[PDB]
Amino acid sequence: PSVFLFPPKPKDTLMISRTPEVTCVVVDVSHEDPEVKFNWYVDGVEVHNAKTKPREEQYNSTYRVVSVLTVLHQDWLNGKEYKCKVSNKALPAPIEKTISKAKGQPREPQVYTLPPSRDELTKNQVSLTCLVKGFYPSDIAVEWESNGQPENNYKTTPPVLDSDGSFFLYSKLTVDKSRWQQGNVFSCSVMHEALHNHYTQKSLSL
Amino acid sequence: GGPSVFLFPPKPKDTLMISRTPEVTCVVVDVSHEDPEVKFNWYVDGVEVHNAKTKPREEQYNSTYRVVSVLTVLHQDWLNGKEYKCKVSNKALPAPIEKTISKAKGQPREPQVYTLPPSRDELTKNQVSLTCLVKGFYPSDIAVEWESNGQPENNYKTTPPVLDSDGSFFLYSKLTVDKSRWQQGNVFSCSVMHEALHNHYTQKSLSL
Ligand SMILES: *[C@@H]1O[C@H](CO[C@H]2O[C@@H](C)[C@@H](O)[C@@H](O)[C@@H]2O)[C@@H](O[C@@H]2O[C@H](CO)[C@@H](O[C@@H]3O[C@H](CO[C@H]4O[C@H](CO)[C@@H](O)[C@H](O)[C@@H]4O[C@@H]4O[C@H](CO)[C@@H](O[C@@H]5O[C@H](CO)[C@H](O)[C@H](O)[C@H]5O)[C@H](O)[C@H]4NC(C)=O)[C@@H](O)[C@H](O[C@H]4O[C@H](CO)[C@@H](O)[C@H](O)[C@@H]4O[C@@H]4O[C@H](CO)[C@@H](O[C@@H]5O[C@H](CO)[C@H](O)[C@H](O)[C@H]5O)[C@H](O)[C@H]4NC(C)=O)[C@@H]3O)[C@H](O)[C@H]2NC(C)=O)[C@H](O)[C@H]1NC(C)=O
Ligand SMILES: *[C@@H]1O[C@H](CO)[C@@H](O[C@@H]2O[C@H](CO)[C@@H](O[C@@H]3O[C@H](CO[C@H]4O[C@H](CO)[C@@H](O)[C@H](O)[C@@H]4O[C@@H]4O[C@H](CO)[C@@H](O[C@@H]5O[C@H](CO)[C@H](O)[C@H](O)[C@H]5O)[C@H](O)[C@H]4NC(C)=O)[C@@H](O)[C@H](O[C@H]4O[C@H](CO)[C@@H](O)[C@H](O)[C@@H]4O[C@@H]4O[C@H](CO)[C@@H](O)[C@H](O)[C@H]4NC(C)=O)[C@@H]3O)[C@H](O)[C@H]2NC(C)=O)[C@H](O)[C@H]1NC(C)=O
Repeated sequence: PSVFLFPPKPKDTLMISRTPEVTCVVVDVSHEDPEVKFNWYVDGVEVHNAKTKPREEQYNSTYRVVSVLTVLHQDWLNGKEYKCKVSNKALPAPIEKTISKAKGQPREPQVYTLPPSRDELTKNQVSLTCLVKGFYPSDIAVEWESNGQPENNYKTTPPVLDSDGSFFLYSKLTVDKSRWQQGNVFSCSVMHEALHNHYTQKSLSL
Repeated sequence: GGPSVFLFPPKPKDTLMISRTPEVTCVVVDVSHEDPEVKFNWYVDGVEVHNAKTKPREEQYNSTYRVVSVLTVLHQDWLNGKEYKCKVSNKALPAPIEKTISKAKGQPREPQVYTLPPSRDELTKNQVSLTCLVKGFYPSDIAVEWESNGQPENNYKTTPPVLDSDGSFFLYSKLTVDKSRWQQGNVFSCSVMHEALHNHYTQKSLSL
């Protein structure tokens, strides 16, 4: 029996609208000892409002059981630690896992917008670049828009650890060269805890 | 039941420069204090091959000692896709654990290299970001470097490759230079090394 503990998604902790959760998943649970005991703690004080799902049988004849603790937004951003303790009778002792926001002082991302190389204009598609740098921690959401509407043809790199201990990434939006030269305003949205209202945008045109 | 293999490929740059030495490596971990002995056989497209060297034992903190074997490989062998087979043989092991590895399969494709200067908005900073976009390349093994007046720049960080919707890959490299260095108008270049380039190498320069 092994335990995996998963944090909330970056966006869910940054908007009060949404519901951030920590997810504790136990896999390889026996038929012969199928009962699973979860305890949850916050900064080590036990907490009692987690909602655990009925054990679900897998095709390799093991159970998987999931317990979900709803996390208040400001506890997570205030750095609190979430411990899932898993008990089952096949185990020498309870397994414990702990997750929290990465420790360190938050740092505000700089968002900078970057049109295609001159040399790229010969192509039928063009690459709109959004650099986001100098952020901490690395939890961040990045989206592209034009005229209030999502652009869906973009890819974003993972966060990369910079030499100052902060993080950067690039997001690349690919558009038709027509749309670019029409034209035309493109918007890179960025949400992060160290930004006011946890949101900024930066737009891009010819 | 006891220990386990991990089996890593050559560095991309070593496969593409005929003067570097590309190596296939095999880190064993969690090794025996009972029947501690280890062996290795190594196959290249079925055919066993003896020109490989086992690095003597390394130590460890938490017990159990590593046992690597590092086989050198032909440039051309690797780039043609031959398989590299790390056949282990530990006694306290129900059977001889195996791992195999080769370059990713598929038509190589040439990277397109673009160079993007700092945003206006960053120009009010004591540091500035020179951006090298590399896109459209396949396989994802690639080396990216930066230089000025034929000297290497240290202060860059490069993104891992990301799968694009093409089924090709892209990455960005960020070079950080003092704003004075960019305003006086020096020349900086992003070097890119990849299979599908001519001579395995192109450069793209960036200035104002
Ligand atoms: C039997 O069966 C079962 C199953 O089955 C299945 O499948 C297949 C196989 C078939 O069978 C079918 O039929 C079915 O389906 C099994 O089970 C299994 O197990 C395993 C083990 O073996 C596991 O694995 C794991 O995984 C993970 C991940 O996971 C995830 O993903 C995946 C893949 O992709 C998926 O699938 C899953 O599901 C998951 O998912 C997730 O989930 C969650 C929950 O839900 C989510 O979240 C959530 O969400 C929601 C919404 O929706 C919301 O949002 C909330 O809020 C949240 O919370 C998410 O999202 C998801 N995702 C997705 C979908 O995508 C991984 O991770 C792991 O890994 C790890 O570990 C390992 C060991 O094992 C190692 O080696 C590796 O390496 C890793 O490591 C790591 O690394 C990292 C990086 O960095 C790190 O990080 C870290 O963190 C920490 C904290 O703690 C620290 O601090 C540091 O610093 C940092 O950095 C980490 O940590 C490390 N380490 C560790 C230890 O962790 C693993 O792999 C799986 O998963 C399972 N599955 C399932 C399904 O569950 C069994 O196995 C069988 N049997 C036998 C006999 O075996
Ligand atoms: C007691 O002591 C130890 C404490 O540290 C500890 O020993 C550890 O064992 C762990 C296994 O439980 C092991 O974890 C693995 O990590 C693998 C990554 O390996 C690199 O990264 C580490 C740092 O991140 C390094 O420490 C490793 O040494 C290794 O670094 C690479 O090493 C080679 C050396 O040859 C090097 O290549 C060569 O370099 C030279 C010159 O330097 C030349 O370039 C040569 O030409 C070149 O060949 C690399 O450059 C170097 N990289 C560096 C430094 O960054 C990782 O492979 C494992 O992950 C896979 O398996 C796990 C489960 O086993 C999967 O869950 C996981 O997703 C990965 O597997 C995926 O799926 C398939 C297999 O499952 C497979 O098909 C895929 O490959 C893969 N697919 C994916 C990911 O999509 C694993 O995490 C840990 O590193 C060990 N530590 C050390 C120091 O070796 C021990 O655990 C302790 N005892 C305990 C806990 O009881």
